[PDB]
Amino acid sequence: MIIYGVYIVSKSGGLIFNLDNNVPRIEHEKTFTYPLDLVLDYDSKKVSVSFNRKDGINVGHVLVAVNGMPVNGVTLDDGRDVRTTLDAPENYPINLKFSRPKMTTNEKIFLASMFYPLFAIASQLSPEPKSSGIEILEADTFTLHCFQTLTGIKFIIISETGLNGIDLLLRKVYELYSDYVLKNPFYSLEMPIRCELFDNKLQELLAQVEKTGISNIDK
Amino acid sequence: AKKVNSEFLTLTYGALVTQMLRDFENAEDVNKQLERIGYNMGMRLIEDFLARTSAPRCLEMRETADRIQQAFRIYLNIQPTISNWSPASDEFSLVFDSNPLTEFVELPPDLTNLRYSAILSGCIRGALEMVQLEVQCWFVQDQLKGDNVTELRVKFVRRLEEVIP
Amino acid sequence: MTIFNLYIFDKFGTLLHYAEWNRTKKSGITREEEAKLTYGMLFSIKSFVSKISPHDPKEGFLYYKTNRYALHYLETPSGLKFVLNTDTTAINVKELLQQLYAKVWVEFVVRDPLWTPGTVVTSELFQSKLDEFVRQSPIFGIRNI
Amino acid sequence: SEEILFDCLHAEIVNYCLDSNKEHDLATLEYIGFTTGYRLIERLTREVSRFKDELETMKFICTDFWMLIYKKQVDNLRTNNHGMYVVQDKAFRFLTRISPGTKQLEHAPKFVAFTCGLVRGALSNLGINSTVTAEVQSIPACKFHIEVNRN
Repeated sequence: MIIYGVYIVSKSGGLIFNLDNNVPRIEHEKTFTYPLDLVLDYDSKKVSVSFNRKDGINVGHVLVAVNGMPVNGVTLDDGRDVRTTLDAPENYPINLKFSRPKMTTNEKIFLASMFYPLFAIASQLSPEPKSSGIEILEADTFTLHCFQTLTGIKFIIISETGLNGIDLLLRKVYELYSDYVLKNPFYSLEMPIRCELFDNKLQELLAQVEKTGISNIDK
Repeated sequence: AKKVNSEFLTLTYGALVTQMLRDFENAEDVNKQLERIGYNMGMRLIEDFLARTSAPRCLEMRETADRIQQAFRIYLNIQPTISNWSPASDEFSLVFDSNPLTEFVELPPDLTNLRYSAILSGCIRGALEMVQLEVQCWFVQDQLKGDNVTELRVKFVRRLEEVIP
Repeated sequence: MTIFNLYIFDKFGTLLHYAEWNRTKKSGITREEEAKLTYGMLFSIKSFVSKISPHDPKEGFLYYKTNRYALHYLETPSGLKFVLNTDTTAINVKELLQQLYAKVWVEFVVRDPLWTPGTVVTSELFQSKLDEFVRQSPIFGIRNI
Repeated sequence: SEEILFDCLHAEIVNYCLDSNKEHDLATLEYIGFTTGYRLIERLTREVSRFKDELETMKFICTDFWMLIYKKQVDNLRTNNHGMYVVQDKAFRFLTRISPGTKQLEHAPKFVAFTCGLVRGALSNLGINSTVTAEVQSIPACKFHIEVNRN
């Protein structure tokens, strides 16, 4: 029902504004035993699992903090390696704490940077003529709505699969985008959005869209 | 009448092993070449098996065992008892009370090392490298070797992942 | 449901087969580089939907729709990729592409001894079967979900 | 159904293309296969008489076998002036997997060899007495002429 991540990108495509709605990423807990069924395959400071998914654990799901000891890179906060505790069976059973790797800011920046030419070059020589780039993408758990203002701005918001009328939400965020860019020409047309006014009015919009009804267009 | 459509494979495979034998005396040739051809076979049938079942993929081991026992159920019409589970559970044993590839070829193939389930190996192996599972296979027990019941033992190693698209 | 065109690419990323019935705009670049551009299209889309999704992608990406056409996708657990393309109005075509995969491509590619995986699929028989199978219920449109 | 196993397995039958024998398969596959088919034949509409002989045409067993195996009976079934004869089919089941273009004929005779050299009977047209060669002029249209091994 909620609009998971409201974003926007410039003509170059750098993610201008990472408006994240409140999105509780799932946290899983399990007290494991002697060396594990879980695929404790180490991959570039991401001690995650690829195979042997159990108990709602995904490939991304990565250990955060055994018994409340947050992982730095691959090591224990106290400085032992993950596998250093993995070989040690005396402490077992031990409580592992898994979470999918939460996309940090720079991660989302890179994601939008790598995405942008996709939509930009979206079947440029498509079978149907005079067509556009990708207007709506629909995925397994979400649907992205990208709306080009016929040049320049691309409003990209990801909502629930069954949600409807997202184009109107794009209209309202277009309105509030104008209502913001009112003030700062020194805010360059390609600078990231850093303004709490847009933030709070969009929090009001989120509070509204908690209710499906969009009327007198609801903000 | 004419219930059993398929007693012709137990003798087609028999012809295969006999002529491979008459071509190469080595007992292990008729094992390894037979395994690789059954491997291409598994490539060719995993596609149709996923065409019907519409399984997402074998992202997990227990679901993989379920898919493989389902594959045996649909084509070779045998029920693989999934047992002998490792503490790490990366491996499981397939218990075939009756060999589906053969129906009573005979207990002595006149000489040992005559691996009679190499296609079965391909049957279990090929699909894995098509469902993107870099997996090893080997047979822990063969009833045809003078034994009671045939158990297979297949060990996943690396999640095959596409690269450099 | 009559459509614009269909693409079949192996998990490695080569053009296994292409089919055309309605593709109106005829490109200038070669359909080979076009096939590779579509494959990059699809794989980067899969990455995008995998990573920006807040919840577990079971089968990942589904389709995209544009102003004037729409594109639909099918990932086999084998890694094979099907893609179809057409205009807007029809039943959702996920089961349509699955039916085409099971009933035709499995029937008239894999079952062919002449067909060797890792190569292109060139056979007038499969071209026929695909053509009349799309012409089985061939009105038009997609609106896939 | 239980057809794709045999289809693929026969594809590999072809696949090993050793440079020694035009018969990738020997008549052993034949013998054992129609021996199983004979297991299917526990009843056959042939008289019980020890004093009289009644013949079961290999054509009829061929067609019933084919429905049990190839699933499409003869389209032309011509009796040659000899004791031998010829069978002609507009299409073949293994050949339905390939277009009618004449590219690799030589596989199809190896396919249909499964009806060659079958463990015979004494009387003419007695069900299984089979010596036959494949002479295929068109890709789906498979033709096979038998020759009486004796005489």
